[PDB]
Amino acid sequence: KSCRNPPDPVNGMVHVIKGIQFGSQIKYSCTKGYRLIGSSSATCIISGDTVIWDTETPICDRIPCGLPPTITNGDFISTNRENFHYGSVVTYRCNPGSGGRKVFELVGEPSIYCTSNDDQVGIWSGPAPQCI
Repeated sequence: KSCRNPPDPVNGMVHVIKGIQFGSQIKYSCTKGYRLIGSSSATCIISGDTVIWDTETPICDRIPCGLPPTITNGDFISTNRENFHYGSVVTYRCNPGSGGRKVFELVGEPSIYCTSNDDQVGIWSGPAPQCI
């Protein structure tokens, strides 16, 4: 039994060329700066009584970029501790331990921003730099 058919994204054509049935999946890309909330592909299944989509299709929302990546030393520098949507930036810095004395080094790119060009679903400019 075939599924309900995929919902239609704005400025988008169709999720699947052919494949709305149980054994078929609908794929969903997003406009840059947006990610998929749920699952970019869905597999058609039965809830019990009837055939519906497992994911019900993700909605492309602006990349929440929620809770910036953790750091080796201790969080990051930003005016807001927890992050809002895409375009945000935080700065990681490696910290003195006792006080004046340095105990840590940093990779070379301390400040990151949400750009989602990684193989991940949608993240920052990269993973948190580490104090190496």
